[PDB]
Amino acid sequence: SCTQTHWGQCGGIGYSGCKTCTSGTTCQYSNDYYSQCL
Repeated sequence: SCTQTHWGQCGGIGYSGCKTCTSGTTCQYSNDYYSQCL
């Protein structure tokens, strides 16, 4: 699993593995399927 960039979908039950947002960013929730690195 990648070290996921700033602005990066962890949420989506479909996405290519990586949830771990890079230093400064954590995966901030909006929807279940749209949770994004911010």
